[PDB]
Amino acid sequence: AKERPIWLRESTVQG
Amino acid sequence: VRLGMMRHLYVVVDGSRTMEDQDLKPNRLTCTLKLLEYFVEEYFDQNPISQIGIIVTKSKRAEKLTELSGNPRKHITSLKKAVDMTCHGEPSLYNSLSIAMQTLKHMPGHTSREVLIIFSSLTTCDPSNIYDLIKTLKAAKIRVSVIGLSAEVRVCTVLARETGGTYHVILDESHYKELLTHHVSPPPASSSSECSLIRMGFPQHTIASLSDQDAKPSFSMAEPGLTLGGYFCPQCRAKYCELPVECKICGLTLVSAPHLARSYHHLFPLDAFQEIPLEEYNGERFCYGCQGELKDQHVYVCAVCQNVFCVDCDVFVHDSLHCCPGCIH
Amino acid sequence: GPTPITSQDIINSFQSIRQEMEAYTPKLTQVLSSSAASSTITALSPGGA
Amino acid sequence: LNLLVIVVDANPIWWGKQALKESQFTLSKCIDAVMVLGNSHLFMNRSNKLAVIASHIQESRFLYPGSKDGKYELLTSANEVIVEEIKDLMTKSDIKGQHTETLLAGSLAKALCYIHRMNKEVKDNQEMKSRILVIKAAEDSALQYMNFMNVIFAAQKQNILIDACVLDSDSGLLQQACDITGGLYLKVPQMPSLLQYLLWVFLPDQDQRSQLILPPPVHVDYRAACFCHRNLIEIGYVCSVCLSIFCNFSPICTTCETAFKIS
Amino acid sequence: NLQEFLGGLSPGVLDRLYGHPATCLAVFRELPSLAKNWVMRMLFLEQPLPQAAVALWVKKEFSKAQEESTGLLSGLRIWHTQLLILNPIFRQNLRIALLGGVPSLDKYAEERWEVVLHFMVGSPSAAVSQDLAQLLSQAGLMKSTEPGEPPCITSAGFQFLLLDTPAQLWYFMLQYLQTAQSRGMDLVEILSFLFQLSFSDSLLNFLQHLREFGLVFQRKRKSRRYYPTRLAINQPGFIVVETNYRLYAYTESELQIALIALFSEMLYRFPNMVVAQVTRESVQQAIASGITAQQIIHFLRTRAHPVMLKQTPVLPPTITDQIRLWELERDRLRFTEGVLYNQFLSQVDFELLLAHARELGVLVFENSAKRLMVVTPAGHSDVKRFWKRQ
Ligand SMILES: [Zn+2]
Ligand SMILES: [Zn+2]
Ligand SMILES: [Zn+2]
Ligand SMILES: [Zn+2]
Ligand SMILES: [Zn+2]
Repeated sequence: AKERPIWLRESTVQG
Repeated sequence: VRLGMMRHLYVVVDGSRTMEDQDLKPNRLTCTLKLLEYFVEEYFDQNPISQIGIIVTKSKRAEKLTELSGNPRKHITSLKKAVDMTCHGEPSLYNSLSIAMQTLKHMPGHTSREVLIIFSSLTTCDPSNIYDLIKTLKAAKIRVSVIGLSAEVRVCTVLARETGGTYHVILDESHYKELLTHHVSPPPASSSSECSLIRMGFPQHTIASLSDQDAKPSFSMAEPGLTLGGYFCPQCRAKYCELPVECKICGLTLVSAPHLARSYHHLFPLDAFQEIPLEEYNGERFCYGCQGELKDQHVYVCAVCQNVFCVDCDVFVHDSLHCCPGCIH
Repeated sequence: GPTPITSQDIINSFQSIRQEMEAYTPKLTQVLSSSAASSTITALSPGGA
Repeated sequence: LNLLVIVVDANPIWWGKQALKESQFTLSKCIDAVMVLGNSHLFMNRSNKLAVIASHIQESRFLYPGSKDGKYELLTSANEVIVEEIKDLMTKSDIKGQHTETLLAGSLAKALCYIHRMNKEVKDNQEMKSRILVIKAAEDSALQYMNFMNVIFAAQKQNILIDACVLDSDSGLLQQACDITGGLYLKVPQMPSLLQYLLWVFLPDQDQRSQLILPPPVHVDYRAACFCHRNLIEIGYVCSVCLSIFCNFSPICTTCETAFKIS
Repeated sequence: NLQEFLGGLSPGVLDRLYGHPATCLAVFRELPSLAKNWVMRMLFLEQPLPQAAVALWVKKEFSKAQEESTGLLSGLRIWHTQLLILNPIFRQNLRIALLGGVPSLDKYAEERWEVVLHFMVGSPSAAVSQDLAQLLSQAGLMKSTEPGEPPCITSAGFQFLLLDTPAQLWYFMLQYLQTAQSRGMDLVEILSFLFQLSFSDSLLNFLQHLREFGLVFQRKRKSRRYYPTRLAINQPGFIVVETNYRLYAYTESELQIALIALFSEMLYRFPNMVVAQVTRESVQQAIASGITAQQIIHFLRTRAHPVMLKQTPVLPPTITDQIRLWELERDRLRFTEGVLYNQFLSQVDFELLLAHARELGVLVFENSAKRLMVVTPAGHSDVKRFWKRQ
C-alpha cells in the first residue's frame, strides 16, 4: 500500500 | 446428569463488518480466531470421539469452512488462513443454520448434535423467516448455544432458550475464554435427547512383521510417502496414518483405547472440596498434595480421604488432573 | 479397565529389606564398574541389544 | 531450566524379595543410582532443580523438596535428606495383607501437582521444562488403570515427560504413558548397570533429547477388551452414557440401566 | 570469555588447575549443552572408546553442535584419544564433586569499583594506591611516564571506561591473570580461587587486590573469612537522547558525568539531570581520543532512560547515524605506507611480478591498466631481490 522507499525506511549508513 | 459423550458441534462464526471494529485489544475477528483455536484445540483434547465443523458466514452467505472431522490440526490450519479473510458483508443466520442442518440432518441418533454461533453484528439479514427454521431445529434436536459479542439481541435470545441451548455475551476478553471453555464440556442430555449404542473398532498399530518380510507398503488414507507401518482397520484393512478417524469406507469410528479413557473423568466428576481458612486441627504445615508450606489461610479436604490440599493443589486437581491425589489411595 | 492382566513372603521380604540399608553410601564403587558400565555402552550401540 | 522428578518405585515386597533372593541387585544400590542420577542433573547447571518421590503399598512420600567429603556443598544436603528419609520410610511401615501391590498413580499425582505448584512459583522471566523420570520396579495394579490414566493426560496437557525406566517387568500400562506424553521408555535388563542407562538415555533434557540418538520406541499394544471377559476385542460396542467397551450386542448394557430402544 | 581463557593454556597448567573438585565442576558448567552429557557418559568408564562412536551419537540434524563441542573439549584436553577416556585426574576430581571424596555487599562493590574508575579519569577524589596505579599502567589501559605526576589514560583506557561494568570488570581480571604469571604469581592458584569463589602468600596478595577492586570484602579487619560480592562470582538507565543532539543525563554520580563528558559538551548541571550536547567537535575529539563510535552508541544505548525504551529504535536513528558519520568523516583518507613500482617496460613480466607479489601476500593495490602496483616496505626487499635476480 505505497510503502516507503528503502533509503527512508532503513539506515543507509555503511556502519 | 447424563452427558452427551459423542457430540457433533458446529462453530458458526460471523463474517460481519462489525467484527472489523476493535473493542478488544486486538482486532475482534483475529481475537475470536485466536481464541477459537484454543477451543478447537481443547475441544478434541477433552472429547476425542466427538467431531467438529466450522462455518463462516459473510456477505449474507454461509460457506462451510471445514467439514466434520476429528483432526484439530486441520481445523486450526483453516483458522490461520481465515485470519487474513476480507471480513466484509452481512451475516445471515438462516443461511448458517440451514447449512448446519443439512449436514447434521443425516447424523446418527446416538450423537448429540450441537451448534455454537459466535454472533458479532446484531443485524441478521436472512432470505426467509427463521422461526420456521427454529421449529425444524427443535424437531432436529440440535442444540444451538449462541455466544453474542457486544449485544443481547432478541433474535438469538429466543434461539438459545427455545432450542435448548445457552446464550451469552462477552463482558471482556478474559470472560470470553470462560464462555467458550464452558462449551468444551459435554453439555447434559435433556429429556428430549436420547441415547443409543455406537459401533466402534480399535485399530491395532502394526509394523513390519520380521525385517520387511511380508511387508505392507502403502502411503496414506486422507504428498504422503510410503509407510512401513500404520494403523489398519478390522473392516477397511486400510492404512490410516493417525487416529481417531472415521472409517472412510465402513463409516465406523476408529479410536484407540486411551482416547475413550480420556473422557471418563466426565462420568465421575470430582466432588468439590470444602474451603476452611483456619488451620482447624490440621497439624501438617506442609500441604499433602504438593509437600509445600501453606503461606495462605486456606485449606481443602475431601469427604472420604479427608486429606489437606492447598489452593494450588485444589486449583490444579479440579482444573486438569480431574482426580484427588491422596484420595486415590 | 479394558487393559488386560504367600502371605509370609510379604512378612519375610519386609523384614529382610528393613535390615538392608543400615549400611549406606556405597557410591564409591558399588554403583558402577568399568565392566558393567562398558557393557551398557556396547548394548546401546546399534549392534548391541 | 528443568525440574526433574524421580518417581522411584521403592516397593518393599519386590525389593525385599531381592534381599531374600540375595541377588546382586539391591534397593540400596538403586537409591544410589537415583542419588548419583539426581546429583548429576543439578550438577549440569545452577538453575536446575529436582525432586525424588518413593512408592509403597501404604503411601508415597517425597524424598526431596561444609563439604566434609569435598563434594559440592549443595549436593551434600540432598544426599543427607534422601538417605535419612528413605530409611525412615522403608524401616517404618504397617502391614496390610489385602493391599500388597505397589501404587504409582498416586505417587505421580503428587508429582504432577508439584511442578504446577513449582511452575507458579518460578518467575515469569525463566521458562521451565519439567520432566518425570518414573523408575518402575514392580508389576502394575489392575485397579489403578483409570486413576493412572487421568494423571497421564494431565501431564500431556501441561507438557511434562514421563521417561519410564521400568525394570524386571514390562509394565503394559506404564509403557502406554510414556508414549502419550512424549516420554522415553526403556526396559533395562542389566540391573547392576542401571545407572549408566540413566546418564545416557534419561539424563539429557527434552531440549537436547531430540538432537541425540536413543533406543527406538517400543511397539505399544493399545489393546481394548470387553467388560464381560477382559479379552482383547478389535470391534467394540459402547453407549453414549457409560462409554464402555462391551463384548457383543445386548438389549441394554448393565452399567447404564438405560432404556435402550431397538432399531 | 572464561572458556576462551582456559583454551589458551598449556596442558601442564591445565592438569594442575584440575585440582580440588570445585574447579572441575566450574569448568564442567561451561560445557555448552552437548558435552555435559558426554562427560557424564565416560565418567565411570575406565576403558577408552572409539572416536567413531562419539560422532554417531548425534543425529544428522544439528550435527555442527557435535563437532564444535568436541573441538572445545579437545582444546580443554578433558579427554585424549588414547589410540576417548577423560583425564584420570579430571575423572577422579570430578567424581569428588559428583558425590565423591547482602544488599550492603552490592553497594560496596559498586562504590569500590567506581573509585577505581574515578582514578582512571582525572578525578582528584579517587582511591590512591601505588600497587593499583602500576597494575592499571601495566594492564595496558594507562600510562604514567613519570611516577611523581599522576598517570594519564591511554587510547585503550578510554574505551575500557565505556564498556559495561560486567565486561569492564572481566577484561580487567583477564589482564590481571595474564600479568600474574609475569610478576611471579602462579596462575593456577588465582584461577582456581576464582572458580571456587563462584560457589598462602600468593592468595593473600591476590585477595588484597580483589578487596581493592571491591569484588571481595572481609568486613572483619582482614580475617580468614571473606564475603564475596555479586561481581565476584563472575541496572536502569538514566540518559535521554534527543533528535537534536542533546543528552539529559539523570545522574548523581560524578563518574557517569565524567563518562558522558568524554564525547559531549556539558551545558547545565542539576542534581538529577545534566544537559549535554553531542557536538561534532566533542565526538571527533572522543573518536580522536581513541573511542569507537559503536561504543558511544552502545554506551548511550545501555544507559537509556526507561522512557526511550518503548520507542524503537530507542536511540533516534539520526543520532546514531550522525555519530557514525562523524566517525567516518575523520578517516576519509586511508593512509597506507607502501612502495610504488612504475616504468614497467616489461609488460609481460609485470604480470609475472604481479603474480609473485600476490603469492607472497605483500601486494596491497594494483592497476593493470597503468601497469603499476604498491607493496608494503616490509616486503619491499623480497620483491626487490626478486627483480635483482631476474
Ligand atoms: Zn473401516
Ligand atoms: Zn498443595
Ligand atoms: Zn480425596
Ligand atoms: Zn464379553
Ligand atoms: Zn450405558
